[PDB]
Amino acid sequence: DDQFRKLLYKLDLRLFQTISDQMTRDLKDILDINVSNNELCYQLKQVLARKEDL
Amino acid sequence: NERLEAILSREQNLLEETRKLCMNLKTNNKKRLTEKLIQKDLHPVLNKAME
Repeated sequence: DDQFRKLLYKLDLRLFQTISDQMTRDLKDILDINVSNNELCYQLKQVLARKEDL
Repeated sequence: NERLEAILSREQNLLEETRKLCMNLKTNNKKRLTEKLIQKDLHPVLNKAME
């Protein structure tokens, strides 16, 4: 019935939907960045081993 | 690391192309000795130096 209040609630609903998706893949991102940082560190060890061999 | 790979390849190829010349020289010397001054046109003077 109220466009101005329906608005405040529509922007709140978009804020909460974007908060939902954003925190979901942001927490996925903290996990993924941690594991991939360790993983890339290990591959960097491999690269250094190649350097030593050469 | 890949730069180092390139350097390794360069050194290997120059090593090989320098290596082949020793066998070339050995075979050439043997053949030239066995043909050029062992056939019967040898001047009997050089018989003493040759033996």
